[PDB]
Amino acid sequence: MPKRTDIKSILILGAGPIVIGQACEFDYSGAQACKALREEGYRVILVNSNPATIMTDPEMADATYIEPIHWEVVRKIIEKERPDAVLPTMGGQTALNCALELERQGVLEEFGVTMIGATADAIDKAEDRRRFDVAMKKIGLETARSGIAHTMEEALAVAADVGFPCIIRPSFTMGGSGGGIAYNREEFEEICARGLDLSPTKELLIDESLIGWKEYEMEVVRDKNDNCIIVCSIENFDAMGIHTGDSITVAPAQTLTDKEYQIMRNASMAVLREIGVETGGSNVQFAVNPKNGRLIVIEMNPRVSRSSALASKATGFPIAKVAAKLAVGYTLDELMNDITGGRTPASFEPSIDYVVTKIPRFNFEKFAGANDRLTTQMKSVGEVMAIGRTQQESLQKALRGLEVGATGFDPKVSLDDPEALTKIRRELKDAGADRIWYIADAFRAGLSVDGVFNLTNIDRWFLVQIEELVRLEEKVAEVGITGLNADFLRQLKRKGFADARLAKLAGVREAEIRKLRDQYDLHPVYKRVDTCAAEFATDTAYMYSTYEEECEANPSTDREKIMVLGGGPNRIGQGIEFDYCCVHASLALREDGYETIMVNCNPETVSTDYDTSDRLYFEPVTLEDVLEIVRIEKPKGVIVQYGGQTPLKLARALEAAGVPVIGTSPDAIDRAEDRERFQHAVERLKLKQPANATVTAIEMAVEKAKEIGYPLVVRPAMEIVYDEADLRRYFQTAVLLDHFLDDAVEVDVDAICDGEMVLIGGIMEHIEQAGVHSGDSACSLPAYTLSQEIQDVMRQQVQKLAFELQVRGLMNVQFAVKNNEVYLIEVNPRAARTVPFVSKATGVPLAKVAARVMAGKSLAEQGVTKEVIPPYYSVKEVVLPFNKFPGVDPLLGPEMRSTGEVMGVGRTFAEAFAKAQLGSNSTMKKHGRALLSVREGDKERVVDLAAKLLKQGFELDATHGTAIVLGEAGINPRLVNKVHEGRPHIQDRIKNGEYTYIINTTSGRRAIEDSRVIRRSALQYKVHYDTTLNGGFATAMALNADATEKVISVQEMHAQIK
Amino acid sequence: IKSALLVLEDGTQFHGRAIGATGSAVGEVVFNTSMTGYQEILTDPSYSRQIVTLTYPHIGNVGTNDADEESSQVHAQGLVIRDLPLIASNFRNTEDLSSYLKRHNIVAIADIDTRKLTRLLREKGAQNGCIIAGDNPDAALALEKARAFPGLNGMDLAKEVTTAEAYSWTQGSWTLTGGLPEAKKEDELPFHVVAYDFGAKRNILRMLVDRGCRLTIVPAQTSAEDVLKMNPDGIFLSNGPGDPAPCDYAITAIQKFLETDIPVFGISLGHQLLALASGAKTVKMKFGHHGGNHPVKDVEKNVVMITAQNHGFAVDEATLPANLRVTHKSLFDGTLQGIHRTDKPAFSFQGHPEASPGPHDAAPLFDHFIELIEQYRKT
Ligand SMILES: Nc1ncnc2c1ncn2[C@@H]1O[C@H](COP(=O)(O)OP(=O)(O)O)[C@@H](O)[C@H]1O
Ligand SMILES: Nc1ncnc2c1ncn2[C@@H]1O[C@H](COP(=O)(O)OP(=O)(O)O)[C@@H](O)[C@H]1O
Ligand SMILES: NC(=O)CC[C@H](N)C(=O)O
Ligand SMILES: NC(=O)CC[C@H](N)C(=O)O
Ligand SMILES: CC[N+](CC)(CC)CC
Ligand SMILES: NCCC[C@H](N)C(=O)O
Ligand SMILES: [Cl-]
Ligand SMILES: [Cl-]
Ligand SMILES: [Cl-]
Ligand SMILES: [Cl-]
Ligand SMILES: [K+]
Ligand SMILES: [K+]
Ligand SMILES: [K+]
Ligand SMILES: [K+]
Ligand SMILES: [K+]
Ligand SMILES: [K+]
Ligand SMILES: [K+]
Ligand SMILES: [K+]
Ligand SMILES: [Mn+2]
Ligand SMILES: [Mn+2]
Ligand SMILES: [Mn+2]
Repeated sequence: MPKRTDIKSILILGAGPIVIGQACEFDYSGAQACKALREEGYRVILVNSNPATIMTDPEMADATYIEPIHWEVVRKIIEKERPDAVLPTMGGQTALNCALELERQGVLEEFGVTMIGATADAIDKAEDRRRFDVAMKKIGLETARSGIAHTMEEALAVAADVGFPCIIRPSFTMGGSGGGIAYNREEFEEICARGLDLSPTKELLIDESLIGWKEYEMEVVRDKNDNCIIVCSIENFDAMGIHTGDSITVAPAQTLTDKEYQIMRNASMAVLREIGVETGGSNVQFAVNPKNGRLIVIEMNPRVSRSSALASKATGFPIAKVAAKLAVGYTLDELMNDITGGRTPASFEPSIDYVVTKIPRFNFEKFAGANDRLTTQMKSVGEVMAIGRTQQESLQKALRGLEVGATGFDPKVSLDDPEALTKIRRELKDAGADRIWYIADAFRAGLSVDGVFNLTNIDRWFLVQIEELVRLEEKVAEVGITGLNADFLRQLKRKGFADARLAKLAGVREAEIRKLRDQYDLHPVYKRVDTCAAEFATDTAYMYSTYEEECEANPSTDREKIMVLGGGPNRIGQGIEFDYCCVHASLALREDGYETIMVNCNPETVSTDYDTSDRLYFEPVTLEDVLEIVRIEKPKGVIVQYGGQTPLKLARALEAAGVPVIGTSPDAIDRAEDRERFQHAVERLKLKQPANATVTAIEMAVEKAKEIGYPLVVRPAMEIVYDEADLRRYFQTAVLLDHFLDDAVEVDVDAICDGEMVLIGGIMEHIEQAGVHSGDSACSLPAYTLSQEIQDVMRQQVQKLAFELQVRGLMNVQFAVKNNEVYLIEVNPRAARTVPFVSKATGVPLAKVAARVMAGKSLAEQGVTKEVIPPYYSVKEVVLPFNKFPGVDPLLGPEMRSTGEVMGVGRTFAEAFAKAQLGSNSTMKKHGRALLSVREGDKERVVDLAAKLLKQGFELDATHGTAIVLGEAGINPRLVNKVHEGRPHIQDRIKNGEYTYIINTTSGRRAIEDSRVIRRSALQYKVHYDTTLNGGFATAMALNADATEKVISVQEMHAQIK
Repeated sequence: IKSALLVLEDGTQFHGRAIGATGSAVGEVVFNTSMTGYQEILTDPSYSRQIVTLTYPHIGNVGTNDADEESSQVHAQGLVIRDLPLIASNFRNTEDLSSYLKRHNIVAIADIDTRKLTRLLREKGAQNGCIIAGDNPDAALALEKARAFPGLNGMDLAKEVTTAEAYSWTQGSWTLTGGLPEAKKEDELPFHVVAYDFGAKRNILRMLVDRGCRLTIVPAQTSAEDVLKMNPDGIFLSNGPGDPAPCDYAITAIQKFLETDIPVFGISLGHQLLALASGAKTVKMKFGHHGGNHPVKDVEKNVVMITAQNHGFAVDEATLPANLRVTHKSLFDGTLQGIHRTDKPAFSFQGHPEASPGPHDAAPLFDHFIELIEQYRKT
């Protein structure tokens, strides 16, 4: 059948803030779902707490709800919106869980909401590991030997049965959340306990080890007519034992014979049939015994995923789009294949004539105390993808587009290090994020392919290819730039070698290698993605570079082109926010009539969606790669200011290679980023800047420190030193020196300048004080405490800076307010991570506007001149990854560690704050017992807070010092013992669940390291805790409000603006 | 350095590396989109006189093995690929690709822009070509050979690959666990099927054996009279190379069978042959159907199947006799894919129900053929 007619309105459950394991891929998919359903004339209602999503753009749907993804709130939406149906398959696990709760709570029944895409029963049959295993057994597929556990006791029994190592997998979780590999009883109990508490169904499945087996995945699609297809096959580079998401993966499968592939194929279809997925997609995972082809089914995800997004990008088949349409009656045969001009149907299996490689991106360096070994629980924060005509080519391109400083297989250990083989061995046996690089070092050191295989279990098929690269690298090293004849250099380029890598081996600058290529006329050609190995023509321009014969670029001579450079894989501090900005530029200028070119290689994003731009080059965002595209496109302008650090770092080289960079100049940017040039401007403008010094030696800094004043901010990574002694201390373990502004209010200001005028986009007031990175702080728009007086100064200061620096497009300025005095922290002459948040609260699409400006259309011309001040409060809160890295102290500081964010809308700051807090998955309660433990400076303020909590009906506990101060104020908390004090101590109490709230503030490298237990315990037992007094006051305010009371759509919000 | 060269009729040149035997190869050039199953593809007699280009860049990843041979030899005239892997990596492998090719004396070339070639064949249509592998490949000679190739249109190749003498086939399908079975015993197979060898693929035979048919493989030219004398439970028309058109003997014989009540089923060439005997016409496609991801709709049920295709000629749907009903169509191009005689127990499929390599979606085609057979024995 065609589209359903009993359904007019659909509610889509979004994924919420970005976290490790549940990232951008859901904005991409939710965006595709919304677009597909809206295309088909349906009423689109969606909920998503993450504001930096394209999917929440007001124009993307009918009723958009940026509200906490909690069943009670969704219930409100439903009530208010009365959806005919709910699509729960496009928002990761959050969506699945939420649809099932709504269902259990009888909400769906209450409002006659129909579940489309997948049924509650099918979702459960897949998510419930026990049910899953049964299903397999029914269809005669094999699964590893396992046992279900609902308690520790239960668990220990399975362990006893399967032996160690054993794999632990919770029901109702993904990205390996709550799981891992137990190598002993100690590890085992640790994992299970965490897994049992995390699992929404309180259930664990423990399986025997298949570690080392090959790992595969298939992306399937099934329609109501029972038509079913394999969209993509994926073979993992890293074997079973390392999560698919933390693994290097390639499409399509490489090492399966046709006969094995068919079995796998048949099984994947049978899995969906058995689970009951009849109108959508699913991901099916397997393990294969390389020694005999033995097939074992692992799991199945009854929705879109990170792999379906990788798959869509890999084949060019928009899985989410298709699946949306299938959710409403359409059949595969009735839909057309986008990329082949819609000349062929969606009912077919793609065929690709290239190799797709995905490499995960990590951020261990940011989690000092964390276990950095790869396991079954995802620790990656992002991913990069690359396409090449060969595996070598594909792999190398991915490497140089990883944004880790790699240009390919750069060495990690020196050849003359006697200890090298030992480290190398360790790195191969027990994989960390650097393993790919250690593999080449192994071949460099004399290790055989077999040797490396026995340690890594990575298929020889891949290994032999890396070794080949090494040997070639050895020749290059040997012949030097002189031996780089046109033939050899072509062979090299065909293997995917970057100029930068060749440069290093030859011992020359990268520009020298590139010079050489220009001399030999050695350039790449561009092939297009088409889902069909060129069997049909395409009208889409989705390309990748390769060193082959025929070029399919065929650039137009017709239009004025604008190129937009993405940020590659996301990392902490470089997320979706930047992508969002990048997308907007494209959409805006495209709408204005430009030919938009997008350059990026993040598979998870909307930017790499062929629909977002006129031409998409899925390439490494490097100087080499970008110059080649410019070479043939000959754009009018290039934007480097919207993809974050990646494209920003290229600006200068690009400009010098002769690239028409538009918007704020490379130099201006430089002016602002360079500590020196900046200090000089600030000076010139007569503005306030914290005292600073540039020390070279220890004793030098001690002296200078004396000068500047404690506390101090030591910028090389970033720390805060308090006393002289404290300075040495650092120096040991350990350069800009800056005076630290204690008890200061941090502020963010996003604005636009067209060289004629400055448009203030938004002044945000951080909840957490300066010292807690802006990226990890909650913030309010409009400010909730700052004076109008003080805000105007900043506004004025912004404008001064704007012109001085010659800003053209977006800019962001960071201030600190101490004693009614405004101090300048820094200037970011580019788009900031706060842009999307601001655009949503204010209704002004800042990125679009700045884009238009950069492209030549003044603010005045656009009619965007007046600063908007919403008639509501918008609060932004973040989500931190501490739960992923337990050995880390879950405490805030000057270094950003958050992975995502949420928005809270309210008539009052408190109401906003409560919505943002609940949305951030807080466990705060409106009753119980609180635990106070603060530091010196806070001792004064804590009394009021204690009173506030008391007013709220909370019972108080406190440690000695704190108890003292409260007691002296007339407040007698219940004394509680530190850990070294006796019993019971805080630790014991936390663990028994005595507390529902914790306020714990610290100051001092020691005082911190001492108090670490309170924070680690709070996190582990799920107790909301604030590590800032300011934070605690907000939480307190929020207790007065009801996040579930009232819901508002973005459309309605926007409409409220004057 | 081991040079190799591939030249098309139109003058297009592709320079690469030799990965097989030394020499020259001439034939019609085609592209197959199968990401897996290269060995099976190479050993398909249907590819006789054709130069096979694979669109999937890495070919030989799994090496080769006997069980993956669809016939006693490599029938493809030449192999054209983008990349030959350093090693074969699969528990099933018994000999690397290059070694295998040399063994079968096949001229093959690697390292060329197969995408450019594919796009060319798609846009311009099939073309004859010549691969030359040796010390110094003569591009003018290659172009000569290619231009001189008589071409597939009007070429009977079925009589070229068929078996000399009739023989029995009672061996079933392969299994992961057990491998290739031991040939069944005649008393262990209920039905007796007579299969015309027009260059039949092993999988078809095995699958038929899987369904209880004991087979008698007969030379392409075998008369209907001789067949009829064997008291067949059913008559099967195998797949194979060239034009079906010029195969007078077959058409003639088939017509005979069509006078009888003996169930007839045909695959690809057999489909064509059936249609011809039924008075329908066959055409040469621009580039054909070569791959394993081709959607075919069963128009009766309105269901789609992902199929394995390997054909350059098709049955014109617009010349189909009223006694020939359409049963399946290509969702790719709208071309005819299946037909059933409205008045006789005879039907055929353009695709490969037996797959190998490819999706198993179309195998039920066989079941129908069993139906007929069962029914026929009823009478
Ligand atoms: N029996 C096993 N032996 C070894 N590794 C396993 C086993 N089962 C699963 N794994 C590993 O655990 C990872 C997570 O398993 P999975 O079932 O996919 O859970 P999730 O839903 O969290 O992704 C898999 O990608 C795989 O590499
Ligand atoms: N001199 C200072 N006084 C107080 N807080 C500061 C000072 N310098 C920086 N900070 C804190 O450090 C954070 C990051 O410093 P910043 O210079 O903005 O580095 P980044 O390049 O990561 O943005 C700020 O968001 C703020 O909370
Ligand atoms: N790259 C292109 O511009 C290709 C145009 C043409 N439609 C093709 O697919 O061959
Ligand atoms: N695959 C076959 O059995 C035959 C196909 C037929 N020879 C053609 O090229 O159309
Ligand atoms: C992965 C997202 N969560 C699980 C569904 C945990 C942060 C939502 C609470
Ligand atoms: N905005 C950062 C998270 C706040 C956390 N509850 C803390 O106070 O540490
Ligand atoms: Cl989860
Ligand atoms: Cl085994
Ligand atoms: Cl950890
Ligand atoms: Cl070529
Ligand atoms: K309904
Ligand atoms: K699952
Ligand atoms: K089992
Ligand atoms: K893996
Ligand atoms: K997966
Ligand atoms: K802050
Ligand atoms: K910065
Ligand atoms: K070549
Ligand atoms: Mn899962
Ligand atoms: Mn998984
Ligand atoms: Mn900053």
